[PDB]
Amino acid sequence: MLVPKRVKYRREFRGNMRGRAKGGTEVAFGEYGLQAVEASWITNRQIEAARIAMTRYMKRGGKVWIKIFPHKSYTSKPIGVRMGKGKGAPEGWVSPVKRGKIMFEIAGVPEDVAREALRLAAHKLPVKTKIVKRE
Amino acid sequence: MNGLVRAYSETADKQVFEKDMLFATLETSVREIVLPDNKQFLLTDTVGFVSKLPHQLVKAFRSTLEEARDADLLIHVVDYSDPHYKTMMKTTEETLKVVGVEDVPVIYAYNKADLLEDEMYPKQTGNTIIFSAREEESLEFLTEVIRKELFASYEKATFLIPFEAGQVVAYLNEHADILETEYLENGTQIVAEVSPADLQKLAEYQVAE
Amino acid sequence: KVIKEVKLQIPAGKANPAPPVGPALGQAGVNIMGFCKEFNARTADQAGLIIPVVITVFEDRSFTFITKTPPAAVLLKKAAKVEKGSGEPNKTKVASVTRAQVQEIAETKMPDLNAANVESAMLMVEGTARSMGIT
Amino acid sequence: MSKVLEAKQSAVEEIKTKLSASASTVIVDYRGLNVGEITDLRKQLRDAGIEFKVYKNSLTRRAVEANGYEGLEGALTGPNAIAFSNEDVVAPAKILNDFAKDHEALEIKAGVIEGKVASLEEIKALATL
Amino acid sequence: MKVRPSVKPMCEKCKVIRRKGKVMVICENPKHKQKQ
RNA sequence: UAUGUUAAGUGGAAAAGGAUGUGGGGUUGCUUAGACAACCAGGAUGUUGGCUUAGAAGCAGCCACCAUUGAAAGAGUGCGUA
Ligand SMILES: [Mg+2]
Ligand SMILES: [Zn+2]
Repeated sequence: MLVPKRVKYRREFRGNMRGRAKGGTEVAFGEYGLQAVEASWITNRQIEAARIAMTRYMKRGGKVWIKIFPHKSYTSKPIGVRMGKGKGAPEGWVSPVKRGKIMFEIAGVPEDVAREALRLAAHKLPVKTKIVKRE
Repeated sequence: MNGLVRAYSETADKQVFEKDMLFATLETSVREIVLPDNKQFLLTDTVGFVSKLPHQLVKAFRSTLEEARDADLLIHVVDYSDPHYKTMMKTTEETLKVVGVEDVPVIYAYNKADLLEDEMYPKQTGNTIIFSAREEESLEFLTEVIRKELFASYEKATFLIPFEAGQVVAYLNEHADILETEYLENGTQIVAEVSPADLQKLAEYQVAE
Repeated sequence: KVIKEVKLQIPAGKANPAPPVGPALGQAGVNIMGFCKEFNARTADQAGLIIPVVITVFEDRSFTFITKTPPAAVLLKKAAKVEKGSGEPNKTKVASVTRAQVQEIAETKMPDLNAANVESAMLMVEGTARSMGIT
Repeated sequence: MSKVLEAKQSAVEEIKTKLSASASTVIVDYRGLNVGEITDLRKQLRDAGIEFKVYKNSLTRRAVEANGYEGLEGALTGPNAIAFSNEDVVAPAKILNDFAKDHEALEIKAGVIEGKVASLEEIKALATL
Repeated sequence: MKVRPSVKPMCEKCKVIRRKGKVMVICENPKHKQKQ
């Protein structure tokens, strides 16, 4: 699973996800891509599952791109611990995706199997998506 | 199991896992085997075992060893290239007794006999086999071993199928090993071997010489 | 007359009580004389190879032995000199036949085939020639 | 439409020239008959050059509109297979009657022998002679 | 009959209709009958 | 008061997902030289194409998938016979 090799600080703020995507709002590498319509956090587990289900249908033919990466980390507390006494220990890694950001790319396959592969990927992500193509 | 399936199964695309990691297969899979003489049986694989397995987990595998619990022929694949093979074999028997598999015809099959230098495989002594499961001779050898063990009531009996009545020529080709067939003016003459169920199912068609 | 006229192609000349000469007329009381000797009598000079014979049976047992022509299936074997047909078709050719050899076979069967144009009728042999794979 | 009309227009005039060139034009109702049954008559007529054809009803009447036909207005109905006979008018006329006795499905009534549209009653005399 | 919120055709002979104000699939194969 | 929408008591509770509910715009094929739907008729010949099979004739499986009568008919779209 995609994790950073090392980080400067182990703890980070939750942040916010308001506004349009700063960059990457268009397809540049492949010819089809999944575009987010809403905004939500995407963990690294959902990136992996949406990728195996995406290359398995393509039978390992053609190249896919991952346009997002889980830079930020989040923490959690055990059950039975009261509030306070510091901060929790990190658990996973997330990538806050604002609306209008392409998350995947497809090239090297015909029209029929490009849309179907993207369709199976979208069902594993918690955001409402749309299949978009280049020009 | 993969070698046997590739050898005989119609759906040869249907394969099984195969890797060197501990506990590669954790779920049982059933496959249907069709020997060339039109004989049918099933072949199942199970998860493996290790020494001093916790007793909590054997209670859970009591379910996963149901297929071997109610079986007809067992094969106890013992490695023959690891010096502690005697210990591993015996451990297998104690684990099986814990599950509740007993009074079962066991056929031992020592594998990996290619690695051992200057050994005669395939062979057979008592109920013990020496073979490597990567060649087209050991596999077929074990197939006629299973043929000897399972099917031993397939007595031969001639038949005279009425010429008009079809659907019996076809049945006595996919459920028997037809030795010879003949054509007469009053029907067709069939000589083959069938299960004792068929001796009473189709008793009238037989004709005595 | 002729209650049933199920066509029964069989091994003409050396006919035997085989399924090709069996259940085809086995519902109409086919006799060995009316199945083997009847074809043997008709195929005096047509014996040796297998040629079709269409028969008709009335309410009373009637042997209407009408042997068909030496079809292009047997003809394609002698012209191409292949005992076993080449199933490879376009993948490969087991053998080949002379271009003039096909004309002799086509000319012989020309009266049987209902094609006004002899040149067109020779083109139909190419499909039979391509059917066996070997030219 | 332009592709459709051009093909339709060209084919329509072909019948009119053929009808003008034909010394006797006939048709029979090809309904309830074997595919090869007509072929038996067609093959015999093929050696005599009396082959026929069938087209759409609207196109069939288009040629007759401008081919000097004044009695074929009511003949553009049902399964129409116009037969052109410019070489042997008597032979094609008796060809139809030969199959009509053998097969009752062929009640040929169209007749343009000598360019004149004889009625279905007078066609039978033409068919039998 | 399969009662699920995701009724959709499975084969080429399936058909989608509406009876009593709900979506259902009727097919010649009885295993394909679904209702929402 | 004027112009429209809803048939769900939605109005007056709640998502991913599913759908020939309904109204409004756009892009288009075919058609009175006759469009879709129905009814009538046809729907064939070499030929049971080759290989494999006890058995493979369009329809167990793989290979090219022709010419012929004709305006149409596929070396056959689904049933069925071992
Ligand atoms: Mg395993
Ligand atoms: Zn269905």
